[PDB]
Amino acid sequence: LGGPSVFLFPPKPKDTLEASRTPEVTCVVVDVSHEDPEVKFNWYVDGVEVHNAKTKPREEQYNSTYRVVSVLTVLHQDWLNGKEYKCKVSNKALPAPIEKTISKAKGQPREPQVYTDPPSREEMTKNQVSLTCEVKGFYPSDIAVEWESNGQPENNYKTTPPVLDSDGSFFLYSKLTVDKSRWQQGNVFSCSVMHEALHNAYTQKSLSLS
Amino acid sequence: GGPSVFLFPPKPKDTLMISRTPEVTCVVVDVSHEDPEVKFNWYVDGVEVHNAKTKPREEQYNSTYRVVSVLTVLHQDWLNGKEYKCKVSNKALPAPIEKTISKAKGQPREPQVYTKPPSREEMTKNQVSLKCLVKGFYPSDIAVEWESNGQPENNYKTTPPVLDSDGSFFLYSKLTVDKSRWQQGNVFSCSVMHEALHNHYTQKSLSLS
Amino acid sequence: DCAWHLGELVWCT
Ligand SMILES: *[C@@H]1O[C@H](CO[C@H]2O[C@@H](C)[C@@H](O)[C@@H](O)[C@@H]2O)[C@@H](O[C@@H]2O[C@H](CO)[C@@H](O[C@@H]3O[C@H](CO[C@H]4O[C@H](CO)[C@@H](O)[C@H](O)[C@@H]4O[C@@H]4O[C@H](CO)[C@@H](O[C@@H]5O[C@H](CO)[C@H](O)[C@H](O)[C@H]5O)[C@H](O)[C@H]4NC(C)=O)[C@@H](O)[C@H](O[C@H]4O[C@H](CO)[C@@H](O)[C@H](O)[C@@H]4O)[C@@H]3O)[C@H](O)[C@H]2NC(C)=O)[C@H](O)[C@H]1NC(C)=O
Ligand SMILES: *[C@@H]1O[C@H](CO[C@H]2O[C@@H](C)[C@@H](O)[C@@H](O)[C@@H]2O)[C@@H](O[C@@H]2O[C@H](CO)[C@@H](O[C@@H]3O[C@H](CO[C@H]4O[C@H](CO)[C@@H](O)[C@H](O)[C@@H]4O[C@@H]4O[C@H](CO)[C@@H](O[C@@H]5O[C@H](CO)[C@H](O)[C@H](O)[C@H]5O)[C@H](O)[C@H]4NC(C)=O)[C@@H](O)[C@H](O[C@H]4O[C@H](CO)[C@@H](O)[C@H](O)[C@@H]4O)[C@@H]3O)[C@H](O)[C@H]2NC(C)=O)[C@H](O)[C@H]1NC(C)=O
Repeated sequence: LGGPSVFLFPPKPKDTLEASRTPEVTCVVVDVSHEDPEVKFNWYVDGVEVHNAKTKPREEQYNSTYRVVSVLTVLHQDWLNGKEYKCKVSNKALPAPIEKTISKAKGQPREPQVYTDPPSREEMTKNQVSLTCEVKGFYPSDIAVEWESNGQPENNYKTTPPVLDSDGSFFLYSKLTVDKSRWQQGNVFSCSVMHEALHNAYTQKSLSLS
Repeated sequence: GGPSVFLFPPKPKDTLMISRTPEVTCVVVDVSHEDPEVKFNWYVDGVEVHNAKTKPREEQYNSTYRVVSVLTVLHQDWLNGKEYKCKVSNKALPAPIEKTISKAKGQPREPQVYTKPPSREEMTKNQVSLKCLVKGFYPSDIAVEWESNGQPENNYKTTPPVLDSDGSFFLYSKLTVDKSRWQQGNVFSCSVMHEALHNHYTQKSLSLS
Repeated sequence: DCAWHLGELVWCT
């Protein structure tokens, strides 16, 4: 052991994009020795120290190290306005306190273009068909894509990670796989996208058998 | 502090194209100046081979050497699933390091390739995107390229392969072209190379109404 | 038959 390490994690995209949710910044300290498990946390928001953070229960990793985690609640506006969140970690095993800083990716926010594609005619021979949701030209890369149908979530889908495009924006694809019969019945399927650059941080695109 | 070994596979195109030569690369970093000598032992399915070649030794300017050994493999040896073991011996090493790689195990599955036109909503923009859906393939080793009129189209981006729920992989490739080129009826083609394809190759074309 | 890619031979069966 050469000393504990620190990893500072951002809040979930959906947590920052929905008013119902409460976004959190997480400062994780690993490789905390048993001899000196005492960890001091100092939180800062744009250089100003705050005192409303809470420490999660200590966890034994069973490799002779503890896992110490401090969680700081952030405001939706504060995160979206690009406030800096600094986590300072002090411990006897550290020659000097470790400081890590995270915030929203900086840069002009860009609105996602959402397009959908129906299955090919060749796909009408298979047991299941693929529906495509194309989300492109958005920034930052923080986003959440979901599917639904008749006010009910469709879960049989996969989404590619965001890919850096040539124009500096991001794009991704989400593929929903449904039974053929469901598709040939004329049922409407919806692709829902959540991103800060959308109006009310939300848009929904639909398609059906045409 | 001691040396570490990284064994790399051949490039998918090199194994898929008969007009190319696939090779496995055994990379050794953190090689000290005091003991730069590195012994290589190569094995194919446990049987030792001797046709390997050592790349030029390199200074990493952090007071370490980078010793690399390269072994040419046969196209079908790699496609059949032969394992390649690289054994690295060094005197700054308590015991010789052995690394083994091969093609990802599992029955090869043929990729389904479907092309999608740009939305009519996208016709109001300066450029349009052509989509190539490649799904249901295994292993993830694949090459996806675009072309038009016998010439390659390089203005594209392709997502990494994504593990599907049925155990196979899928991906999307997006070629962006000037809208005028699409309106003039030019045909664009999505090329896919994969071991499970007939002649390791397929091509799907797409153009305006 | 064989398959070609921009002039370069891919594979033949
Ligand atoms: C002793 O064990 C320790 C842990 O137990 C391990 O035990 C073994 C038996 C195995 O089972 C092993 O899998 C166990 O982890 C071990 O600690 C590990 O130390 C590693 C480095 O020494 C460290 O690797 C780093 O990981 C970073 C990212 O980690 C995330 O993902 C990993 C898995 O991929 C996951 O294990 C971590 O927990 C992290 O996951 C994130 O967790 C956060 C916080 O909870 C989530 O965010 C919040 O989530 C909540 C809701 O849950 C809210 O949403 C809130 O709003 C959010 O803020 C987040 O979602 C979650 N994600 C995932 C994926 O789960 C890498 O980024 C990092 O790489 C970076 O850093 C390296 C340098 O270190 C650079 O080189 C890289 O370039 C890069 O910058 C690095 O890889 C492990 O994460 C850590 N494991 C744990 C559990 O803490 C310790 O080392 C062991 N010690 C010894 C001596 O053996
Ligand atoms: C001293 O410096 C050394 C390197 O110089 C570094 O010098 C610095 C000053 C900087 O200039 C820095 O940029 C230089 O890298 C440094 O050595 C490094 O050591 C690292 C770990 O100790 C090691 O990281 C690992 O990397 C593995 C993958 O390696 C590839 O990708 C890395 C990242 O970019 C790259 O650095 C390497 O060069 C490798 O790049 C690829 O190499 C393959 C061949 O192996 C190429 O494919 C072949 O391609 C040829 C054609 O070119 C043929 O086609 C052939 O058939 C193919 O096989 C490929 O083209 C090439 N890609 C590109 C784009 O270049 C990771 O896999 C590995 O991660 C594993 O291990 C970690 C643990 O370490 C696990 O946690 C992971 O889960 C995973 O299992 C790891 O990250 C660096 O690669 C290595 N750097 C180099 C250049 O070798 C050394 O440590 C320094 N010493 C000190 C500081 O004391």
